[PDB]
Amino acid sequence: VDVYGNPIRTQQLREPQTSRLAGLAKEFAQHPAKGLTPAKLARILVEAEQGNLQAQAELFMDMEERDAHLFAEMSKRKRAILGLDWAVEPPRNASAAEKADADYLHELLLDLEGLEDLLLDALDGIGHGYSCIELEWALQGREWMPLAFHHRPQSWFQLNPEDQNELRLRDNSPAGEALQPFGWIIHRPRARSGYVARSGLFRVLAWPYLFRHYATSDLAEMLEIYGLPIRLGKYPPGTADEEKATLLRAVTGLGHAAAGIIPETMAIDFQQAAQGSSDPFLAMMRQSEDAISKAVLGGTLTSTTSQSGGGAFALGQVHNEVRHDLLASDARQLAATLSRDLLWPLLVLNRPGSPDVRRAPRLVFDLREQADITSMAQSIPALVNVGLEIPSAWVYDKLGIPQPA
Amino acid sequence: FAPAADPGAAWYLLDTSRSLKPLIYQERMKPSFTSMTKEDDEQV
Amino acid sequence: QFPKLREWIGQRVIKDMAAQGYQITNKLFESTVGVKRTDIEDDNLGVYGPLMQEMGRAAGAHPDELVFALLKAGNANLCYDGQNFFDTDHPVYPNVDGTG
Amino acid sequence: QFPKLREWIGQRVIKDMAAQGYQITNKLFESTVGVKRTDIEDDNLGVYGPL
Amino acid sequence: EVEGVFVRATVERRCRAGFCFDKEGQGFADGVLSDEQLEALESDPLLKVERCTFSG
Amino acid sequence: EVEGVFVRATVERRCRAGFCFDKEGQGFADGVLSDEQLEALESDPLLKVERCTFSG
Repeated sequence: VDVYGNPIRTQQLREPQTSRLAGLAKEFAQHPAKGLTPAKLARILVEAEQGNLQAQAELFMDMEERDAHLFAEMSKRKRAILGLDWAVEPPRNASAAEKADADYLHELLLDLEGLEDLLLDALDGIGHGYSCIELEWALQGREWMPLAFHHRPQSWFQLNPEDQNELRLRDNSPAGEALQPFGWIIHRPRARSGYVARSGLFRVLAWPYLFRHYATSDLAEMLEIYGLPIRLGKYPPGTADEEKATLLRAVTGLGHAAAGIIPETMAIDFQQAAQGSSDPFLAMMRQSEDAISKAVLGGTLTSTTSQSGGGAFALGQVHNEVRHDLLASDARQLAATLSRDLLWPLLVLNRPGSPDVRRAPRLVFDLREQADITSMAQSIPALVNVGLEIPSAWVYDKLGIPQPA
Repeated sequence: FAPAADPGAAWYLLDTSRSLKPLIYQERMKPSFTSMTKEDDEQV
Repeated sequence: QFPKLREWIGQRVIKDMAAQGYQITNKLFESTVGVKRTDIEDDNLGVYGPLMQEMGRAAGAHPDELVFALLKAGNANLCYDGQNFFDTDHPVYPNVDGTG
Repeated sequence: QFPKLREWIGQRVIKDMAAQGYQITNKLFESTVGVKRTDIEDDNLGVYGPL
Repeated sequence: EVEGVFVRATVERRCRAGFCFDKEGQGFADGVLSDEQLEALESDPLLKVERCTFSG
Repeated sequence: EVEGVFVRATVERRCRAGFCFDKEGQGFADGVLSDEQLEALESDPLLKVERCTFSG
């Protein structure tokens, strides 16, 4: 069975759950970001709270695509995880059989192509609040294998009417369809405590995005109007339609044309077009960008930048507060999700027996922080000459150097 | 007498209710209303 | 297929197989609606824009409608024999066979 | 809901869809009981207080 | 005024005497009256649509 | 039946009396008869076409 105890039947693993839903694969995103107003955004969020996640997912995708600063921040945050070395470790004080199981799982993950793509797809749940990856199960003889990992759009799911924390497929029915066991890797990182609909970071970031969009569009319009002044022509009674058209064309082309002549009975008045500055717009854009930076990566390095300054402890100063905390949180949550969803089916299908769930191996990301070799290498000799018996295992582990074999 | 045949598994439930606000408790305890100083010792 | 075993090997009688065919045209089916470009963007409540998924589900349902429309017309439509699919005069032989 | 998928011969009819917006207001309900302040404390069996 | 005529010398579906035809360009877009019957009359512009308001 | 008239809004080539004018909306699309002359008849649907069966 799975970790949650639901019965597992190997018959349903031959075909993906969504195969019998050919309607989903033919859908196109509705792009709800175009022509978006604060009222529309509020309605979208409220409806999403009630189980209509399609519009929210499409809006989040558009928001990711249309904002360069937000996209850069999210990409940097995800690439931070994608570059971490990982390993599979056996449970606490594991036995020989458990160690062998962990070693086999580690070897299987090393030789499993598409792991990086799986991690990238799973990390989308950081912003979207939940990411679902469908599994393709195949048999190369007697051992089950994940053939491929398919990322399904968040717009394909909904909320259970009887449960606000349980996701279901959109199968044209009011209650949707329950997710098949062992058929998905659902990643639901928890930045804030609440239901799945409210758990996305883009829900926090939506309003600054709209503020920045409005400011940028208004600035573009004002830059378009800038330049020549608006000038209005006046004509006396008894001016025919042809003369009216001639005066109109003359006024229209007068800005580009340096000189022109009109009868003394006519008049042209040059009125202010748009006089001001870009200061308000740019102030709003900077405020929104700082808010986005703080919300995504913390207000110590991105928005209120940590500035330059090297040194042996500079790495620690830059990392440990804020950056290390965020990195560790994301890595730990991703590792927990993976150990729950991918490691367990492999252990319970590819190996004999029914090992207890509490003793399953856990995927661990390498969060080791580079320690100053020079300072500590200076420090040891004094301590050892004093008489302290420092274990070599601690040194080898903390320095990153492996133990002799 | 008083029958009704309804679906239950549909995306909509017949005769849907509306819990617009919770069962808020309204009380009249002491120096919060005039019923208890410029009146009898009444509480609602 | 091959007919019954006859009763004479003396002066055997030859026979022939009957080649049967059935022709049908796969004409298209469609349905669509018109909407305004501004209204879909000028709709913050999520309606008027589920049109894509609604049309997808309608199309997915379509094959059943096609099959059962043909089933309804079975009393009217003709099978390969040349009579109605559900008719009382199916020409299986010089005799008369019926299925209605 | 969409119109039924019809047959195709020469051209496509650009059909339309209806709407049946339903309006219903809200009503307010209340129930209150007036009690004497002194009486709720002037009891020994723990009654007239849970009311 | 008239919101739209959508005539292009073609009605959507003018069905009379038990037979549904396509002619006379009787396309309207308004809820002045007969909206329920306006659904039946309209909702089927087989040919192109050209909207030229008559400002009626 | 007439699967397609190919007439509405389009005008095709019609070679008659040595001069090939364009009118009368004689468009058709079928393999009934005069198939070879169908090329000459449909040699100039210069204008936009809009099919509609006559159910002949």
